[PDB]
Formats: sequence, C-alpha cells, structure tokens
Amino acid sequence: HWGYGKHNGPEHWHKDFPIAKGERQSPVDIDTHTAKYDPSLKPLSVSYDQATSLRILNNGHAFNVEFDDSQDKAVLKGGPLDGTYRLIQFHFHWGSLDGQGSEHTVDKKKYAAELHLVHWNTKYGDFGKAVQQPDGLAVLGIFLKVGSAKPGLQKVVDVLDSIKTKGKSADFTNFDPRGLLPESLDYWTYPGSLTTPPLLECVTWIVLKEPISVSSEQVLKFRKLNFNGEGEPEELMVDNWRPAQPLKNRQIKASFK
Ligand SMILES: NS(=O)(=O)c1ccc(C(=O)N2CCc3cc(O)c(O)cc3[C@@H]2c2ccccc2)cc1
Ligand SMILES: [Zn+2]
Repeated sequence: HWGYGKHNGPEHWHKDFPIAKGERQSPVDIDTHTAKYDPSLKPLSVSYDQATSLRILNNGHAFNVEFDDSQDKAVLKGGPLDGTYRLIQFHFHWGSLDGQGSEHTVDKKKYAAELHLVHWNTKYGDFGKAVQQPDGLAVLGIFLKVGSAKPGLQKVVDVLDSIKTKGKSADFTNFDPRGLLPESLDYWTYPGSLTTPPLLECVTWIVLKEPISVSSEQVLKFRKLNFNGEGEPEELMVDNWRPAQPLKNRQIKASFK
C-alpha cells in the first residue's frame, strides 16, 4: 500500500521495507565538487538501434514504457559496468511544479523531472533474478528541465490520455528511446538501489550530467495522469519522487574532467 501521499509516502516506507534505511539507498544528492574524476572508467555504450518497445502502462506510481528484453537488442554497457545490461523499461518521476520532481539532485538542485532507463544484467538470466544481485541492474538517469520541447518525447505525451488511471495500458510499439537522450554522455556513477519499494540494493546508477529540455506543455500533461484507478476519487499523479538519501560509505565518480 506504499505510495507518495502523506500517509504512505517515502517517510513511511521503512515500516514495510526496512532496507529503506540501508547502506546504499537511492536517490542521493550529487555534490559536483566532491565527485572525483575516474580515468579508469571506460566509455559508456548505449546501443538502442534495435530497441523494441511494446506497451505503455500506468502502474499507479508512474507510467512504464516496456520493451521486449527476451533478446539482446537495446543494451547498455561500458562505463562502470562489467557485462551487458538489457533495457526492460523506462519511466519518469516528476513534480507538481517545475521546481521539483527529480529524485537525484545536483548540488541540492532539483530538476522538473527525471527519466530512468532500467536495464538488467544478462548474466542473471532474467529481471527477477537480477534484482536479487548487488550488480543486477543498471539504471541510466537523465534530468529534465522545462524550456524547449523534446521532439522525441511527444509520442509518449500524446498516448497518456489513453492510460490516465492505474491499471490501464496501451500498445506502444516502435518508440525510439534514442530520442530522449541528451547530446553528451558525460555522467556520474555510484552504487545504490531501486528508488521505489522494495528498495532493493541492486543498482549501479549512471546519471547523465546534461539534462534534456521538455516543454511546459509536455510536463503539464504528465501532471494530468492519476495515481488512482478508474471510478475512484481523482488523485493527480504528481510528486512521485523519493527525496535524496544519506550517501553513507559511498563515493560518486565522474566520467569527465
Ligand atoms: N526508480 S528505479 O529505481 O529506476 C525503479 C527500478 C525498477 C522498478 C521496478 O521494476 N519495480 C519496483 C516497483 C514495482 C511496483 C509494482 O507495482 C510492480 O508490479 C513491480 C515493481 C518492480 C519490482 C517489484 C518487485 C521487485 C523488484 C522490482 C521500479 C523503479
Ligand atoms: Zn525511477
């Protein structure tokens, strides 16, 4: 029954998921002055040319655009990663206002939203097994700021009306996730966790330095989605982000400078 409301939000999650107060929780604040350039980091490899999107789903806490991951098509490798990670889905976290919405922060700055492209390590066979491993997932995070529209995001924005409430899904084939990437692949990386329950500590986070720009109309449409299901009191899907967690015994490494 976890959610983002006053009575079931992030501050309550620890009661059902004690790992919420663990040693490598996400998101975190990225202190750009403390992050250290790591020359041993190999270049990041995002191969989405053969990506196969299938459906978009409103699951009550965000909307996921799901991909066919039964074959090695859209994969992430290189950077801090050893092995190949297959793209399974992407979703966003956003706010009720342009001044908040991202999960990670940069020098405490909050962006209007944050895109997460979730990938699982093929050496574990499937996603369910991968989430039980410390290096099971790789999530590529991309910040969104409000300004000019993102052409590549419009197809997602226009299908949202068809999945307004929890449990609704719609066919979403042939969507190219390459259209959601910034120009530069410079990034920060650190070991962490899923940012939603079960908050498993199975993620290598790779967060891009360069935000993409989306228009006020694009994010405005995100804020029209609902957390509730059809026929229930309307709860707008906004502020579905978890705040920054203690960094603890971790170092954030930079791929640049
Ligand atoms: N924000 S994030 O760290 O990038 C992230 C990653 C994966 C997942 C995910 O795949 N989850 C967690 C939430 C969730 C909620 C459901 O209703 C559900 O049907 C599945 C999930 C999955 C999940 C569930 C159990 C164990 C691991 C993942 C969600 C968010
Ligand atoms: Zn996420």
